[PDB]
Amino acid sequence: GSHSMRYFYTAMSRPGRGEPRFIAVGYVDDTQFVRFDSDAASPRTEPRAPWIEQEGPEYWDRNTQIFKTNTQTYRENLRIALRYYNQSEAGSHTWQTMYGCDVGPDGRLLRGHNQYAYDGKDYIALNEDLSSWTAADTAAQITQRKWEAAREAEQLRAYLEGLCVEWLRRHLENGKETLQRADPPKTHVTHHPVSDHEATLRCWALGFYPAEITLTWQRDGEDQTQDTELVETRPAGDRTFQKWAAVVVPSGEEQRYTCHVQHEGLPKPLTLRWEP
Amino acid sequence: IQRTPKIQVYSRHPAENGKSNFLNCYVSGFHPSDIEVDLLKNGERIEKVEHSDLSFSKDWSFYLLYYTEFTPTEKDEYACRVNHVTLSQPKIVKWDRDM
Amino acid sequence: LPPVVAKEI
Repeated sequence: GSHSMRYFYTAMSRPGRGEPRFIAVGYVDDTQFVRFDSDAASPRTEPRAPWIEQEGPEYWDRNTQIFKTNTQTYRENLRIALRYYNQSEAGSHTWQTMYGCDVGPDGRLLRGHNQYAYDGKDYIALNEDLSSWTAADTAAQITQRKWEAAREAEQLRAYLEGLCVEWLRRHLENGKETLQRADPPKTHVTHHPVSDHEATLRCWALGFYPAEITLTWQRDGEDQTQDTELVETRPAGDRTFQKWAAVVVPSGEEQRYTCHVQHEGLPKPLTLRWEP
Repeated sequence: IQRTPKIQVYSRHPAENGKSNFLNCYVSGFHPSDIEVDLLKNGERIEKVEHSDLSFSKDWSFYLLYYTEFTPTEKDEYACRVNHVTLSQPKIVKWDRDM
Repeated sequence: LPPVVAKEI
């Protein structure tokens, strides 16, 4: 039912406070399963989800080998970036990278991803054809010709089409009980009088997984986008997520308002209304 | 460049005085990644506070969840205190059982 | 397995 594995790398320089820190985390959809931190007492990749723990020591040491190598490569990227942007060695900078493969119900690659950002700004990204690059500026163009000359896209393509999807399929199998289980949101509408003429109707969605969800208020069948307050979906801490949408309505007219909830864990879109 | 964090303070489960719960402070949309977050109980800082592993969204902004086990009461006040390079002074956000 | 980033920018 469409899944993806993603790795997020962050490297940050800190002049006067040691070598640049490198942190890596891996996810399958909205479930983190691994982590690596160069700042840990004894840097080693650590499990963050139950199902991954059963992997053998070969997997874990290979992971640590890859991450230690990546740690040094990013320290070099930070040094190289100063040159590309004529920056001083006195400032702190950040390199971020995302890798990922999306797979369809049948397990075949829907698409691969590989993007870089320096100091929070898009730098270079592998195109969807997994064969070319898009550089954001003249420094990234340098990296592009450099990567084209070494045919980096081809090696990345192999990983994205091979190992990535193969391991994702394996993770989905081993973590089936959770990774392939959608938890529908528990929903209810609360009422909060704000004035004698107005009141707040808040539509809640709790304990749902995955994070993707749609909550909307309709006034007589019309969406109240511009007048709806929607908070960013937030993690509960138990793997599930939460979200709410609120609207201020004239006292007495609340029955003209309906809250609509769409989630993949629901047979069909829900419709709620305040029930006094 | 630099992005100031968004803050949400709330509990894992609907709050019920006397019942053990989890207090959360979710910070997102910030850049750079260095950030200081404190969970407060009646103005004081809770000692045993854990947090998630640094990660970021597609717009490259970072996010982190700070959490601590707790048992809400009628009078106890809880809040989250955040400091980031984009903030002149620490930002405090009170926990609202209805938010 | 995580992707190897052996090539610098």
